[PDB]
Amino acid sequence: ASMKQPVVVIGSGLAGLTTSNRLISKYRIPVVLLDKAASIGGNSIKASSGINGAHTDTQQNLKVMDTPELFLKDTLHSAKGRGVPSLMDKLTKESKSAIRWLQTEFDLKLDLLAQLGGHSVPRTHRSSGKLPPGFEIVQALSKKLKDISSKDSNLVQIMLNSEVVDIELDNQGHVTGVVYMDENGNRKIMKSHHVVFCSGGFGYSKEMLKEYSPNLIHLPTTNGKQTTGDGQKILSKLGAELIDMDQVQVHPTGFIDPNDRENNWKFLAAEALRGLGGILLHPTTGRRFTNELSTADTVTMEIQSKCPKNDNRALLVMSDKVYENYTNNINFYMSKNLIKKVSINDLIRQYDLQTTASELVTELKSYSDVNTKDTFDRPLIINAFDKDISTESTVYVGEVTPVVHFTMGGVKINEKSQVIKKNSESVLSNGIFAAGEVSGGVHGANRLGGSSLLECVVFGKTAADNIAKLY
Ligand SMILES: Cc1cc2nc3c(=O)[nH]c(=O)nc-3n(C[C@H](O)[C@H](O)[C@H](O)COP(=O)(O)OP(=O)(O)OC[C@H]3O[C@@H](n4cnc5c(N)ncnc54)[C@H](O)[C@@H]3O)c2cc1C
Repeated sequence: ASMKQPVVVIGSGLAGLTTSNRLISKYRIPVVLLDKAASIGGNSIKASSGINGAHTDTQQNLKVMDTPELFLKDTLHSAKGRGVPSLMDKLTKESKSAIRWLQTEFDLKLDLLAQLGGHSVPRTHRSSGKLPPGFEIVQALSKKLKDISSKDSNLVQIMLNSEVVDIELDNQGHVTGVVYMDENGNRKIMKSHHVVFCSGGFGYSKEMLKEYSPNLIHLPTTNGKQTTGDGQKILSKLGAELIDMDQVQVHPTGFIDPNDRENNWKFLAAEALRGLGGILLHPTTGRRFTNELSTADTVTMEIQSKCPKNDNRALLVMSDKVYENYTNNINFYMSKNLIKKVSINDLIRQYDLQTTASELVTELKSYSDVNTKDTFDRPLIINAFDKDISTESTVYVGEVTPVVHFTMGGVKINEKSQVIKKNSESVLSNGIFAAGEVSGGVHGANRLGGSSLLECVVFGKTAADNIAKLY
C-alpha cells in the first residue's frame, strides 16, 4: 500500500496488537495505536490459561483429535441459543490459522494443552517455559511493533495515555478522525479514514453493570480499572447496534487474598488449574460439591447455591502432579500468598473444616480412583492424588470466590468485523470495525475458557484484512 492517513487502532490488548501487526507487516498500512492506559496489554496481558485452537500442530504432536466441527459443537452448546452462529462458525474454523499465525510469525511455541470446562477435548494452548500465555503473546506482538517503529516511525506510532472519546464523521457518513484526550487532558484529533475499536469489555464499571445486569454490582472483579465499556457507549451514541449486553460472565474461581480479603479486585485462579487436575472443596464440610470442569456459568451457580450464602467461597485444591505441570504459575500464585502448600492435617485446622484428616484422605483416594464413578460426573480426571496419600501428605490450596470476569455482549459486528448499524444489516460506516471483547455475539450466554484470546486473533486479523481492501 502507498502511505496515506493512519489506521487508528483503539486498544493495545491482543485484538489491537493483532490488527496492528497484520496491517503493518502484510500490507505496509500505517497504524496509530491509541490506549488510554499507561501501559500496553489491557486484560489480555493477564491471561493465564491459554488460547483455543482446533486441529493444530500441537494437537497433532500430542495426538488429540479435534476438528472445527467439534469446536463449533462445544461453542454452540455453551452459548445456549444466543449469539450469532456465523460468528461461532468463523471463530472455530479460523482457529487453526490463528494458532499457526502466532507460531510462524512470532515463533510462539504454544506447545502445551489443557482441557477447560465445557470442552470435549484439550484445545487451550500455552507455551512451555516461564511466561504465561497472555504475557508471552502480548510481549511478542508489541515488541515487533517497537522494532518496526524503530526502523520507520511513520509506519507505526504507539500513543499511551490517550483516551478515545468519539469518532468524527463527515456529512455522510464516513470517518474523518478520532477524537481523543492526550496525557495532559487536552482534546486532540487524529485524522484518519479507518478505525478499529479493540477497547475491551465493561466488567469493571459498576454503573454499566447496574444497567445491564444489576444483580452483579456487589461482586468483585478480575478486570483492570480501564475496563469501563468506553467503546460500547461511543458506538451506541453514533448509531450502532448493541447485543447480548445482559450476558455477563461470572468466573467461579477468583482468588481471595488472605491479607486483603474484601478487595473489589482479585487475582484470577486460572481455569487451567482445574482442567490440569484441581478440585473444589466446600469451605465448611471439606468435601467436594460440584463438577469442577463444567462451564463457568454452571460452576458459579453451583458455588453460589451450595457454598455458604454468607462467606460464598471454596477451596481450590491441587496435587503434586498438578504442580509439576503448572509449576511457574503456581509459584507465582504462592508468591502473592494466594496458594499455600500444607499437609492435610494442617489443611483441616487452618481452614476450620468439619471433615477429619483421615476422612479427607478417604475422599481424595476415591476421587482419584478413575475406576470408580465420579460423584459429580467430572469428565476428565488427570494429575490426581497419590494412591497412598496420608494425613501427613502435602497439597496446594487457595481460597476462591466468584467474580465478574467477561462481558459476552457488545457492539454487533459481521464476519468482516464491521460494526452493524442499529436495526439494519448495513455497516454503520465503511471505515468502522471492532474486534475482541468490545464486540458482542461470538459467545452467547457463556464464553468457553480460551476463546477470547482466540477471538482477538481471528477478528483482529479479519479487520486488518478487510481494511486493506478499502485503504
Ligand atoms: C485475569 C484475566 C485473565 C484472563 N485469562 C484468559 C485466558 O487464559 N484465555 C482467554 O481466552 N481469555 C482470558 N481472559 C479474557 C481475555 O484476556 C480478555 O477478554 C482479552 O483481554 C480481550 O482482549 P481485548 O483486546 O478485547 O481487550 P483488552 O485486553 O482488555 O484491551 C483493551 C484495551 O483497550 C484500552 N482502552 C479502553 N478504553 C479505551 C479508550 N476509550 N481509548 C483508548 N483505549 C482504551 C484499554 O485500556 C485496554 O488496554 C482473561 C481476562 C482476565 C481479566
